[PDB]
Amino acid sequence: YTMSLGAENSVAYSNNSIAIPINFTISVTTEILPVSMTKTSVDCTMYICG
Amino acid sequence: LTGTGVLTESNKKFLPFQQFGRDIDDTTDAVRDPQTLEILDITPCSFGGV
Ligand SMILES: *[C@@H]1O[C@H](CO)[C@@H](O[C@@H]2O[C@H](CO)[C@@H](O)[C@H](O)[C@H]2NC(C)=O)[C@H](O)[C@H]1NC(C)=O
Ligand SMILES: *[C@@H]1O[C@H](CO)[C@@H](O[C@@H]2O[C@H](CO)[C@@H](O)[C@H](O)[C@H]2NC(C)=O)[C@H](O)[C@H]1NC(C)=O
Ligand SMILES: *[C@@H]1O[C@H](CO)[C@@H](O)[C@H](O)[C@H]1NC(C)=O
Repeated sequence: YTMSLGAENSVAYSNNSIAIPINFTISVTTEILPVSMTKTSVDCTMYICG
Repeated sequence: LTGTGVLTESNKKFLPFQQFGRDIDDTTDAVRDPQTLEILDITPCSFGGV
């Protein structure tokens, strides 16, 4: 299918209306970041020639 | 099949037709002695960086 970016949300804009929150959600989200890799050392002489 | 290694006793039970043993990386880490049908692990020698 042709993908859909998101659901349409026509914001009810007017020159004299505001939307004020009456409540809140404490949301905890995960962010995973790689820091290091496996430290590898190669004996060049042994690898090429044994 | 030639190489250099430390030959220790192995707990791997080979099937009767199999002679050598390989790990994921296709390196010979297990072998069967031709004279006496026993399985030996081939641990690579302790190479290291000084
Ligand atoms: C603030 O008021 C506007 C209009 O009075 C609301 O917008 C409508 O929302 C309904 C519900 O989805 C839609 O069917 C209408 O098409 C919207 N109209 C317009 C002009 O956008 C809006 O939802 C209200 N805001 C809140 C928080 O209730
Ligand atoms: C704001 O939202 C919270 C939930 O995020 C509401 O707390 C719930 O309130 C109802 C009715 O009082 C209870 O049945 C739920 O068990 C409550 N949930 C939790 C997690 O405590 C709270 O009432 C809302 N406040 C307003 C003013 O709308
Ligand atoms: C080969 O010689 C060894 C000598 O110890 C003997 O034990 C063995 O039975 C012989 N035969 C085979 C098939 O290994």
